[PDB]
Amino acid sequence: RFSVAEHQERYKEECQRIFDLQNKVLSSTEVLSTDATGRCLKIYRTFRDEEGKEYVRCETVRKPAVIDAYVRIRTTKDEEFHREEMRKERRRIQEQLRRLKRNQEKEK
Amino acid sequence: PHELESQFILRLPPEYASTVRRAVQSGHVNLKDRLTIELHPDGRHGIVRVDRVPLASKLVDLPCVMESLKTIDKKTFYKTADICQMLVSTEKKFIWNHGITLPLKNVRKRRFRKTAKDVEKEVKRLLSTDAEAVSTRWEIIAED
Repeated sequence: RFSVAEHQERYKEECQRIFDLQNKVLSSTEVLSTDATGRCLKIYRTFRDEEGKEYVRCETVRKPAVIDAYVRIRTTKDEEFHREEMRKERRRIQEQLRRLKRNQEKEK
Repeated sequence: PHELESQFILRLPPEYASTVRRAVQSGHVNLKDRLTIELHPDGRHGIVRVDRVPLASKLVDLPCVMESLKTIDKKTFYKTADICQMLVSTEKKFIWNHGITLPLKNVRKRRFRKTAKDVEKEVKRLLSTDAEAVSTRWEIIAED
């Protein structure tokens, strides 16, 4: 039931074997011959055309890679509930400064 | 300022490679007139003209990373540039599977570990279309 020399020697020999296989393969000048849900994603889009129209586009994504990246943003944006917020902050600063100037007028 | 030099590898057909090699090792400026390189605005297509004879070229991506290493004493070597592209002369087509050395052949297919979960750009385009829209309806689907 070795817990000491057996493990150490086994690791050492596997190390020498891999080192020696890599050296040989790399220095070879031999020529080498040239050789979960199963569910797709479909999106419906509603837009307005020039003049007056309301066409709807149904687009199906069968690439599971595109799927993963697409959904992950929605799930994030669904939990994410901004230029508008920055404008609101500037309208808050504007109000605070006016209030401060009113305070200065009251003091003087 | 200093701009890092951009080195790539040029692969020629073997007879044209022998003429270009003889003209390079000769060392005259006669080679300058003989060998020209025209790169097309595709970015992955060209002509290499050896002795005014046009050859069709493709700039391909190499699977490994090479590095040019210069030396003055042949004991200490200084890295000068990274090479990752080759203008072979005679997208998926612009990717080279083999490496330059003989042991590295079919490296991308066999000696490269592949880990997987363009696509990101397509997802960004889809998000932009959803934004330009009004109502979006989504369902993970089944066979249909």
